[PDB]
Amino acid sequence: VNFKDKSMPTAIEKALDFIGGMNTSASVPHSMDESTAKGILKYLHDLGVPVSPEVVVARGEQEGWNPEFTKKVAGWAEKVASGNRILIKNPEYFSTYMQEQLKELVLEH
Repeated sequence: VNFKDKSMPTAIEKALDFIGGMNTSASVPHSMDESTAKGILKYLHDLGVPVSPEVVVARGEQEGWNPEFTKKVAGWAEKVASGNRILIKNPEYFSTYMQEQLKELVLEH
């Protein structure tokens, strides 16, 4: 009994949560959240959902991200939407839990 009729699991917006992170104070020096973000982003692309760089900048302005980070992500989304591929600096950091989390929200959608 949730009472809320139906509702909708915000899968895509929870992906933004991973992109924004739990520490939004970062710009030039990003650690794992550069390549892991790419991993998640390319997973969406693999599912057939190529994100537009616009939605990154737009949501970045809304949630208050750092421009340098947003522009980098926009460059990734650029290539992602264009159908290109990017290099991951640390492939081990793409953990299964994050993937199956998004996957589960899309599944129940």
